[PDB]
This record gives sequence, structure tokens and C-alpha cells, in this order.
Amino acid sequence: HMPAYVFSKESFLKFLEGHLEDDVVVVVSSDVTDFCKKLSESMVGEKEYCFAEFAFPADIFDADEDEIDEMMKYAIVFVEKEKLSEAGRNAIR
Amino acid sequence: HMPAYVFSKESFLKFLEGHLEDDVVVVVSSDVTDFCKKLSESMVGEKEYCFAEFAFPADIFDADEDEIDEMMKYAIVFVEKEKLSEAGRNAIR
Repeated sequence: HMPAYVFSKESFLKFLEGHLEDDVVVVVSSDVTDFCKKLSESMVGEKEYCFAEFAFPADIFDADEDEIDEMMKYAIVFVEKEKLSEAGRNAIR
Repeated sequence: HMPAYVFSKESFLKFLEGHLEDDVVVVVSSDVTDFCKKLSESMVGEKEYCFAEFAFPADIFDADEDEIDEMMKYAIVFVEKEKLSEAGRNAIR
């Protein structure tokens, strides 16, 4: 799995500004259909990840499945600062 | 299932601003572990949904699984206007 990307509010605005192509719209889903944690071994011992799954209707796309797969997408979580570890604090952009 | 939320760039930015109120950071993940289209059935026929699962490391949190479950989160997708259906175009804010 990928590293953690934690953003200050301003760096999160910058990140968006950088990633928003001129002619795009943003489809937003808060429809979480599953959420859980799983472990995986790495070359540096066992780790834990959260998995959050979101649903959203396909009827808004005139696009096939692999096209929607290819589209730039992100999950975002709003986390109060009291709820970070030391590691989560070290990571803040 | 919730209806689709589709925002123009400016509406999308206004929407997120409303969440950046407190001592809050934003955890962002593009680590899609699973992506597919699946049919959903009801009494009045079938509808296709996309499902997007994202992973993010747990060790950044000082929080159990139910607490991460409870935090505000969204999947967002960046879509070319020329890739929307007529209904998707319809629903822009």
C-alpha cells in the first residue's frame, strides 16, 4: 500500500488547485458502503490499513468501467488534530 | 443508495470550505484497492453503481476503528465534462 498523505487545510487547497484540470467537474460521494481495517506483512513487519468503500451511480457517466477506473479519484477524511498519532503529526504537509 | 452529487469547480471548493472549520487536517488517499461497476436491483428495475475502495494507513491515527468509521469522509472523482451523461450534466451545481 501507499504512504500516508496528510494535509494542512491550506496545503489541501493547494493540492486540489494542482489537480483540478480546466474542464472538469467533481463527483462527490459520501455513500460509504463498507469500512474496516486489515493487516498486511511488508519487508518491515506487519502493518494496518483502513479500507473505505464508496458507491456512486454510474448513470452520470457517459463512460465505460475502465474509463471510470482511469479517472483521477481520491478518498478524503477530515481528521481533528487531537486524533492523530505522533506519526500522523510528522506527516502533515 | 444516495443520489449523485456533482459540483462545478467553484461549488466544490465552497463545499469543502464548509468542512475546514476546526483544528482539522485532511487525510487523502489515491490508493484504490478495488474498483468495479455492479448492478443493483429493486422492484422498479436495475441500476448500475460504481464502487471504489480506498486504503489509508491506520498508524497515523490515535483512534480505534469505530472512531475512524465516524469521521467525515468522501470519495471524489475528477471528470471531464465531455465524459458526463446527459443526467450527469443535469445534476451539476
